[PDB]
Amino acid sequence: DSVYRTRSLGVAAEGIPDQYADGEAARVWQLYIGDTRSRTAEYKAWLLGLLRQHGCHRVLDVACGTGVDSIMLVEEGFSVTSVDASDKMLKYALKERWNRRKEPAFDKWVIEEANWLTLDKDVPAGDGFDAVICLGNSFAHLPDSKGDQSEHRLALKNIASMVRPGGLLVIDHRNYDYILSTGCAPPGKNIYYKSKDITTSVLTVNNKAHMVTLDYTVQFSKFRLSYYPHCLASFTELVQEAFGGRCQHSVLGDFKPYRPGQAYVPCYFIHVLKKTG
Amino acid sequence: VDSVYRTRSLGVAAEGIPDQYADGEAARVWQLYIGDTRSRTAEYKAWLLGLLRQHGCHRVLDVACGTGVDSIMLVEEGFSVTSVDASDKMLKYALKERWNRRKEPAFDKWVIEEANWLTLDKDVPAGDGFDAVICLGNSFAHLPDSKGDQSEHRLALKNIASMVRPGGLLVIDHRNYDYILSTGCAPPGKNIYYKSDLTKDITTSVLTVNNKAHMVTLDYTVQVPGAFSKFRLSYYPHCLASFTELVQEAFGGRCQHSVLGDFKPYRPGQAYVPCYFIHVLKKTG
Amino acid sequence: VDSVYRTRSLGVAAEGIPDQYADGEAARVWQLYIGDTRSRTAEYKAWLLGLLRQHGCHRVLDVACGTGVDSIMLVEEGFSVTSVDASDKMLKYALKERWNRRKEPAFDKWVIEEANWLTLDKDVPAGDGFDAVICLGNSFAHLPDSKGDQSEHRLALKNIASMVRPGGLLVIDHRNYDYILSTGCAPPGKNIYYKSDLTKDITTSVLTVNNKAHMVTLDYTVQVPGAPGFSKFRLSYYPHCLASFTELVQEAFGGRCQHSVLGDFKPYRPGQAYVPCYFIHVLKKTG
Amino acid sequence: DSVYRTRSLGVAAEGIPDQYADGEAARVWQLYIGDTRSRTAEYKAWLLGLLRQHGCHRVLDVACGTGVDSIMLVEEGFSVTSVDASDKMLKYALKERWNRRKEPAFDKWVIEEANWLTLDKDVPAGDGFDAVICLGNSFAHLPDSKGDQSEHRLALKNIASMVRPGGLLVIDHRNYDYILSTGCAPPGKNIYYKSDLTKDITTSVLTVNNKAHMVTLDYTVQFSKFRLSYYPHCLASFTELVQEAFGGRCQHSVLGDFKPYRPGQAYVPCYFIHVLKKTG
Ligand SMILES: [Ca+2]
Ligand SMILES: [Ca+2]
Repeated sequence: DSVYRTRSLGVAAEGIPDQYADGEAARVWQLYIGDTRSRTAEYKAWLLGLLRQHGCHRVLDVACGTGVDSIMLVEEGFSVTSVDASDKMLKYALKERWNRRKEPAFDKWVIEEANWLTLDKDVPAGDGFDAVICLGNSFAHLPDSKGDQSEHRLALKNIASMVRPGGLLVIDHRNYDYILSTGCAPPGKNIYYKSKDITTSVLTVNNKAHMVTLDYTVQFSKFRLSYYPHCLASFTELVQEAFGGRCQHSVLGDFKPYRPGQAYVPCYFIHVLKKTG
Repeated sequence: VDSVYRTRSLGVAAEGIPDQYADGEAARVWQLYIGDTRSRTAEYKAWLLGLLRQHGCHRVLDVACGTGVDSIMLVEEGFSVTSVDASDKMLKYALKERWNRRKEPAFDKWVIEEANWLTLDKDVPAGDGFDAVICLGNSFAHLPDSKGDQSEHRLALKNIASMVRPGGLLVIDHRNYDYILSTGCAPPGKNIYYKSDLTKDITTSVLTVNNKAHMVTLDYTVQVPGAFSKFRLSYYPHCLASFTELVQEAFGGRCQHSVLGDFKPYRPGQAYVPCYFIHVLKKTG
Repeated sequence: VDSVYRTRSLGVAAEGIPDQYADGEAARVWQLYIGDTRSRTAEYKAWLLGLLRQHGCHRVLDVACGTGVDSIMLVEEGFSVTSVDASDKMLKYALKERWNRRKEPAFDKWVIEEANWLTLDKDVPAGDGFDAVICLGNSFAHLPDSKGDQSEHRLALKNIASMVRPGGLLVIDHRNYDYILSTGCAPPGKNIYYKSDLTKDITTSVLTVNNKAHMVTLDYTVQVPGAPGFSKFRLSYYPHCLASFTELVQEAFGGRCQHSVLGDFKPYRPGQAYVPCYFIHVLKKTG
Repeated sequence: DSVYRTRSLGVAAEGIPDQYADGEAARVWQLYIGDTRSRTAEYKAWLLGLLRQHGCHRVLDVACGTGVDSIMLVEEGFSVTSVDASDKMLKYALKERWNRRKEPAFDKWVIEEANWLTLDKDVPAGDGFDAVICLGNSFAHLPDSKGDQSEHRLALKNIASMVRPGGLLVIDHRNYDYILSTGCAPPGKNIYYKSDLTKDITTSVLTVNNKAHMVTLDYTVQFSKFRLSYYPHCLASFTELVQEAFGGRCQHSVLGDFKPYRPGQAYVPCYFIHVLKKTG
């Protein structure tokens, strides 16, 4: 009295699209990742300068995605190594690299699949990179299965070990302290890109935030993604213990330095930590 | 009111986390499977190169590219190759291979794109036509007959045949489903397409609706290297007579048709029961 | 981290709201179906009453009670009836009927309870035994063979047979699956068990595994009364072949029985021209 | 590339258990509804007394369930008509009536299936009842599909139309204002029935755009677990919701665990029982 499937989950076959690849939600989501490849001048400006003032040439993007950020760094003469756990995501970055393969810069761009929970064996780095970047509020995608945030610790741990001694780590996340408080996603302010009907859902388990779900809509169909609502306080100690303390933490609020008490409400918090030992 | 809640929509990815069901046990054994199939027998290679040279083909379209095995061989032998597949999961391996051999001139000229038989006419720039179109590995049988009138089969064949230039060649095969349907079991492991250095056990399920064979589901039980698991795939059981009619009709009859049984010419009623039927069609013009 | 979230667990109910999938389109068509089946043909009734009287049966156990149609007939004809089924959804209609006719002395004495063939021994108080045990309407074929060795079938039949007192009777039937398996189609609408005043169109699916028939799925397309609308529901069965079943039911008695088989209420002779839609096995327990 | 099912959802077959009726969750859930069929003395005391002081004899239980509440009223001489949308729930009520069928009182007990959203056509009352009861926080089981609480309005409206002019309507709900604030629903903090089963309850609150939308409860017992969801009604909104069901022609009144509720009061009730007396 069960249900028989035509083909095992995760199995592909020549000649037919992979499972759910042509679904309604997938289509809308396609437009989303596609109509966001266009970053903001301010962001690009902040990022380029930030890495300069630290003497960084070898960059590791651990949340590669479609490689929009990584592509910029390649064009700017950086030595880029892009990684992600999502092959569906990587497909776009790899397609871009092949198209611009004639440009010596792109031919040297390294794109590989890796998972934060096994980033150590998946990516042989040895010494470390001058900078490890994880932007776009991607870390929050990693949920908490066991409920003790053990996976969060392992993820940040491995992401940190990738930063060479005296190296820089730029990891961000949305402002969930404010989302949990208002139960809504901040205004449609154009900060990270110039790209909607977003329903926000907060799930609390025993009064402790556990997950934030977003239902993106466009006109007749929609798609959703869930996030672990990291709060500035806990995240600040979370990323620091990833190093053990040997670092110089700093927090930005939409690119400008964040000042506890400050009147302005940031949309995102960018943590810049400079590894020491 | 019962209802299924989702953390993320089906088919949606997010940076930093493995896709939908990429790490399930089934998917893992299957990956070992495609890993042990990346090799062709010498007999197969010689037959395919022989057929192509025999007709003087140069521009070849591989519509069931898959991981690229056949396409790579053709690239190495100096043909002009365009490989296409509807599965991104499998195309991934072909693209990876092309990138690693990016420096070899012939590989820098290897065209690989996503395309669906059902919308081939638009997914790929045709008009010109290819000297030869190949669809091997019993790939066509992966397409189900959802509507029940085989309309999708006809639309796929038609589009595939419209990629063949006048006087061009079409090579397409399928397992011998007449034998499977009559004995209810896939023939015992032999497969002369590739050398399987990994033992297998196939459980065969045949679904017949109103007495018409509709689907054949295969449960492949692979012997995991030092550690037994399995994965499942389904096929439309195309029979010789019906397929013969189907592929000719996709040319409007404007073609020369012949069929091989495991690389050798096939004669109706012959004692030797082939595991694969290969239809070779020479388009009139 | 993909995972399905639920509002309520499967199989759980809550007052004030309809159960799981009680109002779906399939469940609604299916309900119309059982409603148009609540009637037997005169020929079926005469045959069943005739058989029971012919062996002087008084205490009857209907192990596939369903909505209770056959049971109700027996209650009315004066038999001592105990009706049992494993499906609460179907037992609901039999219980409703008994309650409405509760004033009639015979119905107040009609026993209806929940019981599973697999645990029949404990679900119902036996020991004594019943004069006749009936399992009709091709109900037995609903039990699948999950394990693949028919152990469930053997367990169910043995439990069903143990309800038959020595010298007692067991009547159990099944559709003609030999025909279905060889033609791949259920026979064209006739069904001599009941009068179907509702048009149907049956699509037949046969699943064979390693060449052994394993399941037959029937999609019933019912013509919804005014909507000339068409909807359908699906149900599966274990394709029991005559020879196999014959062996199976006798072994449920350890061979201690007299066996005969009818083809649509008439004696069946292997090789006869008439191909029956149903096979009814009638066994007289030795003791 | 989809999934073929053996049988259609909601379709039963003689000889085999209905779908999911034998699952792990269904079992644990069975114990839950069974080890609660034993109400509290304070509750009974309260209920019986309440209906007496109003001159009620014909009672309609619109959230019948396993019939525990109705059974009590039948034993007390009330003319009872029990109704519920859940056939799996009614099964227990019906089985109890049949076993006590020999007692005249139970022979007159009417148990039928009806849905709040169609209570008008499902149940022909015409005149009405002296009292309509919906306790055990059952109304909260009705979710809000369209998101505008229209179903809630229709449900309460039909339930109210069942109360005869000058009649009584006793409807309740847990204290969600407090559960939303603490994010937890005290496991065992009942008042209607003293639970004798060990339970570990995990509370999940789901907020959609900062507006409470649903509370989910994961009941665990010893290794197995099941869950149910509720629409978290707040005293304020519910209070206007039940009143607009009549239109305002009634005398609202609120209790907190049987004792009258006084806004400001220090005691935090577990349940709020709204006793409205229809006028026009
Ligand atoms: Ca056949
Ligand atoms: Ca039936």
